[PDB]
Amino acid sequence: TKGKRTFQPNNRRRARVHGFRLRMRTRAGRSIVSSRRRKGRRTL
Amino acid sequence: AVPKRRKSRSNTRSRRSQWKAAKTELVGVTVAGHAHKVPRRLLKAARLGLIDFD
Amino acid sequence: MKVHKGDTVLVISGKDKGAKGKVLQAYPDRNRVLVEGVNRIKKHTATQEAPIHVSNVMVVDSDGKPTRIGYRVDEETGKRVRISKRNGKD
Amino acid sequence: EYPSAVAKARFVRVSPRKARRVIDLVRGRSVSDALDILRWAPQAASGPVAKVIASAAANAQNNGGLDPATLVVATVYADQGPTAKRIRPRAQGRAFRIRRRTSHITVVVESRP
RNA sequence: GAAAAGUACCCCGGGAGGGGAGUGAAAGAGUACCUGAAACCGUGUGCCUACAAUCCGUCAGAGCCUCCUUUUCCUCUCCGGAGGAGGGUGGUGAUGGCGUGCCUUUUGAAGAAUGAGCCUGCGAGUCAGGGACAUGUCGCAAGGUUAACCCGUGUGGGGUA
RNA sequence: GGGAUGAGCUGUGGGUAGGGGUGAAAGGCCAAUCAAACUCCGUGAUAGCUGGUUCUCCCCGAAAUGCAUUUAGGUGCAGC
RNA sequence: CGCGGCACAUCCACCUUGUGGUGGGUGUGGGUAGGGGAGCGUCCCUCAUUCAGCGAAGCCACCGGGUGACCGGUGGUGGAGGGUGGGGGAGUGAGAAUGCAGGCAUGAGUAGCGACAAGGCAAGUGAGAACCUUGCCCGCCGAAAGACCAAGGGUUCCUGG
Ligand SMILES: [Mg+2]
Ligand SMILES: [Mg+2]
Ligand SMILES: [Mg+2]
Ligand SMILES: [Mg+2]
Ligand SMILES: [Mg+2]
Ligand SMILES: [Mg+2]
Ligand SMILES: [Mg+2]
Ligand SMILES: [Mg+2]
Ligand SMILES: [Mg+2]
Ligand SMILES: [Mg+2]
Ligand SMILES: [Mg+2]
Ligand SMILES: [Mg+2]
Ligand SMILES: [Mg+2]
Ligand SMILES: [Mg+2]
Ligand SMILES: [Mg+2]
Ligand SMILES: [Mg+2]
Ligand SMILES: [Mg+2]
Ligand SMILES: [Mg+2]
Ligand SMILES: [Mg+2]
Ligand SMILES: [Mg+2]
Ligand SMILES: [Mg+2]
Ligand SMILES: [Mg+2]
Ligand SMILES: [Mg+2]
Ligand SMILES: [Mg+2]
Ligand SMILES: [Mg+2]
Ligand SMILES: [Mg+2]
Ligand SMILES: [Mg+2]
Ligand SMILES: [Mg+2]
Ligand SMILES: [Mg+2]
Ligand SMILES: [Mg+2]
Ligand SMILES: [Mg+2]
Ligand SMILES: [Mg+2]
Ligand SMILES: [Mg+2]
Ligand SMILES: [Mg+2]
Ligand SMILES: [Mg+2]
Ligand SMILES: [Mg+2]
Ligand SMILES: [Mg+2]
Ligand SMILES: [Mg+2]
Ligand SMILES: [Mg+2]
Ligand SMILES: [Mg+2]
Ligand SMILES: [Mg+2]
Ligand SMILES: [Mg+2]
Ligand SMILES: [Mg+2]
Ligand SMILES: [Mg+2]
Ligand SMILES: [Mg+2]
Ligand SMILES: [Mg+2]
Ligand SMILES: [Mg+2]
Ligand SMILES: [Mg+2]
Ligand SMILES: [Mg+2]
Repeated sequence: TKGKRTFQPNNRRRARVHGFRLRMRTRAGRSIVSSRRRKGRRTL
Repeated sequence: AVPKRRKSRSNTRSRRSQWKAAKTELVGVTVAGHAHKVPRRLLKAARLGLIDFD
Repeated sequence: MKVHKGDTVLVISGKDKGAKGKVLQAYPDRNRVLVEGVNRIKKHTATQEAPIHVSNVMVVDSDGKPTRIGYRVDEETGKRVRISKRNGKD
Repeated sequence: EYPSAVAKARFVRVSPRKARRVIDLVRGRSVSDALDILRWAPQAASGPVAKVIASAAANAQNNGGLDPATLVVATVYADQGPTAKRIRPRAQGRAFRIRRRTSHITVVVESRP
């Protein structure tokens, strides 16, 4: 682990962990998306 | 070792005035019927057309 | 506006106060009109008129003097006709 | 007193201290004597400083009708202009500031025997 | 800037930038633009400074420079102040004496204890309540005063619980 | 310099979550943070502690003692 | 002690004989924590009055004034709001918090300019060439410093500028 950094990008794992269809499965995630529409974020 | 105090206006100016360019001597050149001025170490090349006067 | 394209107008304030000219073009969303002969501009090439504010001209009533202008329902078409004050014509 | 001409050079991308090193050679000298001191000075600011003495000598001859053989650099100085700010990354996540300095250069040549 | 009338044309320059012209009431408003402070950075000029130990000031004090004025003289005399003598401002300060920064915190700090590179702007006893105690002051007075509420364009009039 | 056919190394996809995980066990590691992560809220947490608190003049002018104190660098009351 | 200015307490005289004023004695006037008294400057509102495109504010300089905070005059700059008096209300005064934001110094023309493959010349291009182009030479990698994918990146690719 010499030289290895924290962020290793992978676009399929950004979507399966943080994406829209995971947020919309639990009540905690619907309250996050409803609170980012309410603040006015362009990305949810 | 960092500086302990900022220098006063007198102490920074005395050092800074000794940063100055040494000018060079200029002698006279007539090539192609034109009076120019070159430094003396370039006098042979000025007489041979090797110096561009811009 | 109450000032139209074909109308002749009298300048009542400004540098060209007193000049009679006619409107060349009207700019309603700025309240400005172009009158021929007024505030000539020495523009550098590559003199014509500049627009003045509409509150500096008055419409001339075809009997000499300028006027504030009023309206009148013509009773036979149902559209208001722009009539003059101070002896009431057109 | 004497008939003169002014040329200014604004927003020259030369540091003002580096400009002042090369105008100390030519202060008070005549214009013919100053253009060839600045021709053979090895410093880079001697390029822009020479062109403003040259454009001051041109405005005296053209716009003033003055004799080119009688012109002298009467007044020269270098002010400063606006400074752009930059960032140089350093060790262990430090960031230092780099400054791009500019100069305003004024030349007043005057005609005198 | 009232209006873009945002600098035609000529010159120097590869450009950038400028100078002359021209516009405008004003470019001492030129798309880096209203007013344009201080720190900070130059150029010019007056005085001082290269045998002296300086919390950088203060009091004593010579000279030099500058600009105004008193007495005869250049008396061209209305002139001009022309030069000097006397006084007076303004600048500077050879030289002598005296002289241990500011804040905070301490028995006691110039302290080698703390905080402060500099300038500009901002940054700390306020407000509520028929509260409580004490007072200044005003109205009524053996009485004083209403609360919610009601009526009015309001700061006015009612309202005894 | 050690291991280098193994209790090996590695890729891809997956699983375990905060008094919880995971640990050939060092209180190691859990996004450069770990004797209880991060973020938002309670919230302007609280601090007998340290610091800061901004114009002027006039008149007067202390104390660092007693007693009590989970008290001794705090406070109440007396003294001034 | 002498001569002159100010302030406070007290006493003695009076003018509506303390709401006070004037005059004359004597006394007093270092001051931190802290207590009491009286004022200056900024801003907003109300009433009254007075300035201002024949130049308000703000700013800069010089000359003056007051016991202090501070004030006034005159001029320059500037372009639209101020001054005085009776009242009312304060986001009402900074030099310190390793305060916050912006601008700028000091260090200083100082350290550094990212591997130990290594560049040179001729010609060109252009205002400008150690670094760009072309040619030759020299050098370095060669289980990569060559050629391909994958993840990731996203127009960086090509042509003309
Ligand atoms: Mg009008
Ligand atoms: Mg890094
Ligand atoms: Mg031009
Ligand atoms: Mg011009
Ligand atoms: Mg004009
Ligand atoms: Mg103006
Ligand atoms: Mg500017
Ligand atoms: Mg400006
Ligand atoms: Mg000496
Ligand atoms: Mg000694
Ligand atoms: Mg001690
Ligand atoms: Mg003490
Ligand atoms: Mg200290
Ligand atoms: Mg010290
Ligand atoms: Mg320090
Ligand atoms: Mg071995
Ligand atoms: Mg090995
Ligand atoms: Mg082995
Ligand atoms: Mg655990
Ligand atoms: Mg242990
Ligand atoms: Mg970690
Ligand atoms: Mg815990
Ligand atoms: Mg709570
Ligand atoms: Mg607290
Ligand atoms: Mg006393
Ligand atoms: Mg105690
Ligand atoms: Mg007590
Ligand atoms: Mg005394
Ligand atoms: Mg006292
Ligand atoms: Mg006190
Ligand atoms: Mg004027
Ligand atoms: Mg104001
Ligand atoms: Mg003043
Ligand atoms: Mg004035
Ligand atoms: Mg003024
Ligand atoms: Mg005022
Ligand atoms: Mg008032
Ligand atoms: Mg008040
Ligand atoms: Mg305040
Ligand atoms: Mg300040
Ligand atoms: Mg500060
Ligand atoms: Mg800062
Ligand atoms: Mg050094
Ligand atoms: Mg070096
Ligand atoms: Mg390199
Ligand atoms: Mg070549
Ligand atoms: Mg080889
Ligand atoms: Mg390419
Ligand atoms: Mg391209």
